[PDB]
Amino acid sequence: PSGVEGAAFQSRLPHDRMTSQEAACFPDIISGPQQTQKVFLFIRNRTLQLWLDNPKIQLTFEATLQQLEAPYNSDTVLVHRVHSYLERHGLINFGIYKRIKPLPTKKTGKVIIIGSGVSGLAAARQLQSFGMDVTLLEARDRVGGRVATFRKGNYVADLGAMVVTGLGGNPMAVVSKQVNMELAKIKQKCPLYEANGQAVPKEKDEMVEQEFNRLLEATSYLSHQLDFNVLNNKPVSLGQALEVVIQLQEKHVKDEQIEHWKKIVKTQEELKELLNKMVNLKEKIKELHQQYKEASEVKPPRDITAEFLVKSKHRDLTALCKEYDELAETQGKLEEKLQELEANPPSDVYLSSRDRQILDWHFANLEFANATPLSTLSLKHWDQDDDFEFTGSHLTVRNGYSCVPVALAEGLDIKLNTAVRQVRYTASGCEVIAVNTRSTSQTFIYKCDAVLCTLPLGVLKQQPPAVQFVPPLPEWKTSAVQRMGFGNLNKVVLCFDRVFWDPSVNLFGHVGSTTASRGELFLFWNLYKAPILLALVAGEAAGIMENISDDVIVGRCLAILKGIFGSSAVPQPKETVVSRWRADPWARGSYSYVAAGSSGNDYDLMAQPITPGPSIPGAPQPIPRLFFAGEHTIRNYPATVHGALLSGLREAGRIADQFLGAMYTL
Amino acid sequence: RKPPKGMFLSQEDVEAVSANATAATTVLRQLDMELVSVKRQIQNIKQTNSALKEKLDGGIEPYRLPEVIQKCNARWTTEEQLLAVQAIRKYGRDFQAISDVIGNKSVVQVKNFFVNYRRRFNIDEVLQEWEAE
Ligand SMILES: CNC(=O)c1cccc([C@@H]2C[C@@H](O)N3c4cc(C)c(C)cc4N(C[C@H](O)[C@H](O)[C@H](O)COP(=O)(O)OP(=O)(O)OC[C@H]4O[C@@H](n5cnc6c(N)ncnc65)[C@H](O)[C@@H]4O)C4=NC(=O)NC(=O)[C@@]423)c1
Repeated sequence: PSGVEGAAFQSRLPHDRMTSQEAACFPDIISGPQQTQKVFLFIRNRTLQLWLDNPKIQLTFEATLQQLEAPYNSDTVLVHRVHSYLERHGLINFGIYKRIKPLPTKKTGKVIIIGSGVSGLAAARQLQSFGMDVTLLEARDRVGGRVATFRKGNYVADLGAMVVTGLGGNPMAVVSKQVNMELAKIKQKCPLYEANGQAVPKEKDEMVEQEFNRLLEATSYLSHQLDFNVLNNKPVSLGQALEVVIQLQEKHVKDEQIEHWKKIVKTQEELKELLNKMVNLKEKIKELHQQYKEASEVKPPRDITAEFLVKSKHRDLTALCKEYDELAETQGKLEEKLQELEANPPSDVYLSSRDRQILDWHFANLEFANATPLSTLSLKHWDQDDDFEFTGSHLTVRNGYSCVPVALAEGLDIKLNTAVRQVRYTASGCEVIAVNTRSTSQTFIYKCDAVLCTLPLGVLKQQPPAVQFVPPLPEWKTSAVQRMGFGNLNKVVLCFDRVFWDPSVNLFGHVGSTTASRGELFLFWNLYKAPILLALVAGEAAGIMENISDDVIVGRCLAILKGIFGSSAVPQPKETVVSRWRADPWARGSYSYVAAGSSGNDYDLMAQPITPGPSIPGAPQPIPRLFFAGEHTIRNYPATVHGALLSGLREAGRIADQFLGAMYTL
Repeated sequence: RKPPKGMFLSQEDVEAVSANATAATTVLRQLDMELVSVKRQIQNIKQTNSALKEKLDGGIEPYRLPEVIQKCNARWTTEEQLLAVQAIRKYGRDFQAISDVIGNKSVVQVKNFFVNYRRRFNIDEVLQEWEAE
């Protein structure tokens, strides 16, 4: 898309109607004349354009109204309302921009942010640019959260996020112009390789892949056309549904074989009935021949009865000689039909043991994407976010994806090695209680008007609690926490002194010898300048490989790589890092997933702020005090960095609206 | 609205495979049995019709008789008259067989015969005798 229309698209907005959120801030415009709605939309899209076309400098309201033209620039309050809405909700002037207007000398309100992950950092930068006083409490000794980046010498490798999923509508596109990121396209050629060590033949890869895709559609068919979404009073998972599809294909193969051979019998028996007709007829022809022959033995001249008897047997015998010939055509007409049927038999199996092992790789890829075994994904909803997919190639970050959070942190009050243990929220304000991670005896108390929790979902899930809420979180919130899924997914970074793989493939696969280990070291990435390969542990393997030491894991990697490249092209690696995200107490997983029994609505429950009760009974209903953000809180873009970032941008706006007022709704 | 091509899924099918914890292997393992019994039933009858082909060695070539290529005449010698009355007694109204016995008369003058010589050869009575057979 191009024009002002491309700016709406690159900001996840329809150009030609107003969102629910604009309806809320501009209820006059929506309910008003169709022509006024159209003027608004152009002002929005044009302002979005002006920001997108240059996101290294603030877009001031004055600068905005000057590039605008009549009749659009006739109304200055509409323009000032639109620009302020866009500014407030992080559609313009987000990220790292140079400030035309230096920020107010003195601040308003005080916000504590728990976590300096991308979602935390994006809120902190927004709030601080809205004139608030912001402090971030971070348990780690570094920013970035689940954006971790290994650095030693010129070796560089991401242990957390590493992929940017396409710049078509992605806010990371803006961030890329802002922070220099060496973004490198991912070539989607992935050569698979068997446990034997040899490549998969190109005909086989394409069969199995396409069956994988067809199997997925079939589950969708089961889900949306046959309402097969509950079984035995429990919600059906994706993996359940896949088995049931596979079994029905296996069944339908057997049904075809039975129906085939059942034709062979039904003609072998129609033959049998024909041959018993031809025995019992040949034995009549034996007998008439003898009789005709004897009757021919009586010498002429014959009385007429004896002549009749020769001529009669002769007719009778040629008659039976014709039935036997007609039957011998019908015998001929069944013999080739049996040959034809026997030589066009249906398919022997649905999938060979080798086939199902390569299919298991594609299931490991899918378990990778969703960071969980397919027996936990909800069949109905696991893909509820596919409609908001960004356009374009996926990408990697050659220089390390930590460069983004490290950049966002510039200018911000961040307390590292500061672990929150209790969050207290009352009608008059909040106090957050943190210890020092190095020495836990040292205790800190932070008082503030509002808390922005960006605690990972795996932490909020922890029993017994890592963080205590006072008062406890309401049931509607803790139940969403239990229902959602927090997955797991680990990486092995392999640091070599020389490239020994194909430099022209970014990624290649290893097929597992069994289903249970389908995720165990199933895929490898060549994304970096230095000789680094990077290997994934997905599915049920992810949680189990965490009780296995580094050397044993690096062993299995070298083993698998020897079989690919020969036992003498693989050096011992110079540096080795193995991630354990489920073990990490500030993560307790890798990212969220739509569990069976859950749904996208839980993601909206996770985003609703908390309003404490009144201090004095009968005192007026207070302000909301406890706010939530992070990847587990954004329905349409869960479990990603761009989604984390977007959730920070939205809480900053919601908090500012609450504590600075929103003058743009009149 | 419809499953992918090459995918078979039926409301009927899914309940039978999901009805218990083993209903999948159960449904599948009847059909391995139903397949193996039909297979052994094939090799059975494949061997019984093997036997019956051997009982038919040589067909009926020795028992065949050469074709009687005989121009069709029209007059009725007393001989072919008496052959007629005997065929009527053996064949009812199958006038093809009767035209084959006598040889030199076609199926129409057999019909004609049934009527011209009907009184004198007393064909009515002969046919009743044939009916009792
Ligand atoms: C359905 N999924 C897809 O569709 C999808 C689509 C495309 C690509 C991806 C990939 C998958 C992977 O390949 N990669 C990835 C890899 C790993 C290993 C991991 C672990 C993650 C990813 N993420 C996700 C991304 O990493 C994350 O979702 C955001 O980063 C989250 O950020 P945030 O919510 O801020 O949480 P943090 O956890 O960061 O911050 C919290 C802060 O709280 C601190 N803290 C805790 N406790 C306390 C306390 N008590 N006191 C004080 N502080 C405390 C803590 O210390 C931290 O600082 C991926 N996403 C990508 O986009 N690209 C990728 O590349 C991908 C998946």
